[PDB]
Amino acid sequence: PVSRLGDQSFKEDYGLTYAYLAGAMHRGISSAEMLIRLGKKGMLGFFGTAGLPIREIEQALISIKKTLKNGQPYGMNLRFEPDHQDREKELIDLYIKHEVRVIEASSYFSVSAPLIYYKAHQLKIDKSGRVIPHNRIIAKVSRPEVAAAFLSPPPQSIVKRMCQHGMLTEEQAEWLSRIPAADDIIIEADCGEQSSLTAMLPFFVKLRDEMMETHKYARKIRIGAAGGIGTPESAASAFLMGADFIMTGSINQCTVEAETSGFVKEMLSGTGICDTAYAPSETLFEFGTKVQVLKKGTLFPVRANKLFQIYQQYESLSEIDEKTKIQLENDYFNKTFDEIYESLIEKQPNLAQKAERNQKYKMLLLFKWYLQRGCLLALEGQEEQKVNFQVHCGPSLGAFNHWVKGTDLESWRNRHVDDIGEKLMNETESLLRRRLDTL
Amino acid sequence: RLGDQSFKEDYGLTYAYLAGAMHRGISSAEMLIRLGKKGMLGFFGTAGLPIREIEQALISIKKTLKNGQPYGMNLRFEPDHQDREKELIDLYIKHEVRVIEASSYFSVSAPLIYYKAHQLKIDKSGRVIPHNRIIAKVSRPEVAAAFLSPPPQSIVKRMCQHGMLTEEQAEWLSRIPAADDIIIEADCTEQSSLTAMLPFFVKLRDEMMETHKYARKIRIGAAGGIGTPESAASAFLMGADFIMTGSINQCTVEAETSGFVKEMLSGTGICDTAYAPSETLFEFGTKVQVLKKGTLFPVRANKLFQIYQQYESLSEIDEKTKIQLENDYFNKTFDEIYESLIEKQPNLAQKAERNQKYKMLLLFKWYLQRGCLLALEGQEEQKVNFQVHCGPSLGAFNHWVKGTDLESWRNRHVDDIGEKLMNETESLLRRRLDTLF
Ligand SMILES: Cc1cc2nc3c(=O)[nH]c(=O)nc-3n(C[C@H](O)[C@H](O)[C@H](O)COP(=O)(O)O)c2cc1C
Ligand SMILES: Cc1cc2nc3c(=O)[nH]c(=O)nc-3n(C[C@H](O)[C@H](O)[C@H](O)COP(=O)(O)O)c2cc1C
Repeated sequence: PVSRLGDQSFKEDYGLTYAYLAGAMHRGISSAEMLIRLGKKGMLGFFGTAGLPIREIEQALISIKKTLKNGQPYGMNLRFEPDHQDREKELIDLYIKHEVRVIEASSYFSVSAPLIYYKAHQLKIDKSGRVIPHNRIIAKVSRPEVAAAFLSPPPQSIVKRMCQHGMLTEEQAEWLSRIPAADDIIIEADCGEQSSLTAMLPFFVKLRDEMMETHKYARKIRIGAAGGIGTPESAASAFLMGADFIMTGSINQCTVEAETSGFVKEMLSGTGICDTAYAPSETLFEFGTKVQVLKKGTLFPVRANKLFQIYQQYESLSEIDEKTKIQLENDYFNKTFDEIYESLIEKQPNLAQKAERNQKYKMLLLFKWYLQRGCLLALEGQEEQKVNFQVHCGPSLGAFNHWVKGTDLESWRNRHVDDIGEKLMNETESLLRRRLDTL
Repeated sequence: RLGDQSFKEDYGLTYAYLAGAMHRGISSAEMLIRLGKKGMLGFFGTAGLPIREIEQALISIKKTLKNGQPYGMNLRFEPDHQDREKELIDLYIKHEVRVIEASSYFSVSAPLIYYKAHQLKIDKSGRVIPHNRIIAKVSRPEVAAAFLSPPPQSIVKRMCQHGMLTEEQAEWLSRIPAADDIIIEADCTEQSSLTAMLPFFVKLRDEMMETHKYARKIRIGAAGGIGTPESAASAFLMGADFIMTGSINQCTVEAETSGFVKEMLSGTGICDTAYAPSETLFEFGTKVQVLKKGTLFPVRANKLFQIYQQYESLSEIDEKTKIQLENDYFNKTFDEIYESLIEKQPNLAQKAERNQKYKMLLLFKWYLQRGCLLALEGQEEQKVNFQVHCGPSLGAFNHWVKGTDLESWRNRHVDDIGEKLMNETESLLRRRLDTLF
């Protein structure tokens, strides 16, 4: 029960017993059951909203609220998508409707009006003249300028715009300028971008300290650490560099709680440190955005990377040589270009106006569907098409597996998300105490 | 004071701090000299240099370091050219080099076994005492396993049949590991994470220790990402017996690289590096971390790899893109640059007319070589094509030294930056015991 790792103030404000968060996994892989189990142990999970329709997100919220009815910690992810700010306002209104008091903001480059509106809800000032937030944000960042934005107060450009539209009140807009754009930050390194936490984490920790003496807020902003945390040594290293809390993703996919196919959870059980690869990202494909995926038992990383090299080498979709055109339609997708396009015009016929106009966009959405298809096939059951499975994963799982090798935890069916976190947290504190003295 | 006590004694160090090699002599003789006087171990950058420049550097270091001061030599592995390896080990034995940094090896080789065998002996107590030592630089489990395990008896038995080893040296070599020590290298040419890798290799060393039961313990080093007191503190906390630093050392008075590059390097940040294709194993998608701030080299080098996988022939490149390579990337035509590579070897030009892929492969490999040479040169304004190897560690170091007099590369001395790094790492570990608890 000791749990002396991380910042004491962070645990109080979020209602935790351990300064341990479990990051989101898309399409509900970070399930309602996952959060429920973390909430009962005083740990903070984030529901995987990305990809899901509002129907499934709304259902997951009420499901959690009726089990977690004693102030237990739970949160929701909110992934930034550029042209879909219509859904951002909907999700924040839904989060305010279902009393979600913490969100994980990811893929943001700047703070937005819906994020400002979220923090503003039930915002108030105490008798002492200090701004007390009701709803909190933990921005997951990988770059200095983004971290800087979220550590700095919200842009007046947006706060003033919001008052003209009645979304904020002058009392709220003044209180928002006296607090950071996000309540806390997470530094992401090798998530399932590709920079090391060892070179990054000391910088962001100093940047937080710089922003603290500059803006002079009431309470401290806490810096989290994510990407590569799968063992007591990994977490101990993060905490030693100055992390106020830790965060894990890759491990949590290999548990009873996570919503992914059982074969995938079994493939995940036997992965090693060198069984991952950098594939192109679905959301920001054309810009060379990478995604770390599973390599053991799947051709998806090679096949996905091959689709990117052809997008850059050819401008039109029809300019692909006959020799290579046939292999994509037969074994990658298992469907021709025209029948794939016929299904994609069915949903959103609007985009077809752009596909007819621009031959690059026509090509782009076809290859983006291979990445979607791969993710969906991994989530499905009773399917022996493991060659196209896209399973987001990092070396941290491989490191975790190696650490648990020999114990009863080798099988995923004995891995409970709360007990793996509890063990990780307790061995980390045991190692720190030990290693520091054994100098 | 920090690290493994036995490692410092066997290599004659005051600090368990090594400085990795930097190709084409960038890890200069002067650097090794300055590190040797502070009780730190530097490895001379032999890669790319001809034997005359390596031989000259050796005698230069011996003329200055004769008080048993620590210095070593790098040795990379090239399968196409084994004679270069043989000659270098004979040169290292000629000039009394007692420690070597083995890189890009997948298996221990006859020249490495011959190196450890020189002046090898057994004490009165019946324990094998090595004269010449190897520190293998590995990034993979199977390679680390090989070097932790004793030398393959088949290479050792074949070496006896050719008179390279004796009957008693061959027995002594089987009772000791293939390399005296290991360095786990991550991120720096690989995509590996020191946080996920280091705990494994430390356990693998322990497994190999109880298995083979050698006399003396094998020490595990840590390289890739160490540019600050908390990076090193993290490595030492994960079980590193010593740490190694490369990117930071390139930005010091002692390193042999152009002053403009040292100025470029002084202002780099954590996000100012990029993964470009490697000179060696280019076709296989092997990556190399390079400088991004001020150079177009990472983009231009990566574009050449896309062109190689796209087409089959060098002449099949469309006219629009064919012209920009011959004028912006380099200042020679495809036929003209082929003439530049006549001097090195005519027999490889035979294979080029035979295979049209090999023809374009060696052309794109020269862009990478040209980029490296242009960075080393002075009076340079060809910054656009400079290939400067670097990692986020330099950016992290710069941010740590921001505000102090060490901000300029002229105020930075390789021994004092290492001394400070190690002094503050010690301080950080000791003080955080009281801080977090
Ligand atoms: C299956 C999977 C799905 C993920 N999906 C998302 C996502 O939708 N949103 C997000 O913010 N992070 C996502 N992540 C990243 C994690 O939340 C976490 O920050 C990261 O994996 C930490 O790195 P680690 O895996 O090395 O511990 C995902 C990770 C995995 C393994
Ligand atoms: C300029 C430069 C050149 C390098 N050349 C070599 C080389 O020839 N051989 C080698 O084994 N390592 C080489 N390295 C790797 C370093 O010796 C070292 O392993 C590593 O860079 C340490 O990590 P750091 O870059 O994060 O400080 C090079 C690194 C740099 C910065």
